[PDB]
Amino acid sequence: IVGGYTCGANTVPYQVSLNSGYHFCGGSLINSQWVVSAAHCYKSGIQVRLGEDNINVVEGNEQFISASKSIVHPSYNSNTLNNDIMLIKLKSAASLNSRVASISLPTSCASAGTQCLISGWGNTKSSGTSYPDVLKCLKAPILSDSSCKSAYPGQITSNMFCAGYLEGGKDSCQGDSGGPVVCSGKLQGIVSWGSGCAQKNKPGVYTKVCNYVSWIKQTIASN
Ligand SMILES: NCCc1c[nH]c2ccc(Cl)cc12
Ligand SMILES: [Ca+2]
Repeated sequence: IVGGYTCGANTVPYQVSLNSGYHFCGGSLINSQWVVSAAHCYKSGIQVRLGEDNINVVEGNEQFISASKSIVHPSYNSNTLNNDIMLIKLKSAASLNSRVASISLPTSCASAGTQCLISGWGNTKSSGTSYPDVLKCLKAPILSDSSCKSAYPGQITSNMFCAGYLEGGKDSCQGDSGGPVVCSGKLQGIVSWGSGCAQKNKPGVYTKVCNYVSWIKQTIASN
């Protein structure tokens, strides 16, 4: 996250870190046994880390649970990042508490102008590199589909939305991939892609979770 703030330990209790020996992506806990992330985060040998603040120090609220199964959306296109969504099933159910909690799926798509919270352990610099150890937060609005299409001509599908600031300076970034965009207490987005980070007229692009609720629920019911 570029231009964000330190969330505070366990203030984003649905945030997960996907670990393959190191943090490589975020995700969101959607019930005691399932995580949603970006399909571009797919790899084998995922450990889900819940209750994290400092990903390099055991602080006491962590749950580390191996993935038993990953399900990439059947229509994920790695070239266009259309349908950039994946489900991860945990080997055992998380213990839910004030610091480890699921985030509700939306019943409705959020409108442009809606304020959202984006969070992650990604790069904090738009140029060069500095990876924070503790979770970073950004409040950003959802942008109109027209401003999103103008920023990324020919690249925005109906499964994507833009959020952030056209002036630049505040954005999700490398390592934030897969993480949550929460709006009005619902999961609305997944950190998916952009042209760099925090660049003028290049807002972040997010997977539009409200389009996937049917697929998520039916997949969870059967797996
Ligand atoms: N808002 C940008 C979000 C994003 C997701 N994965 C990335 C990889 C590299 C860079 Cl530079 C940026 C990103
Ligand atoms: Ca920790």
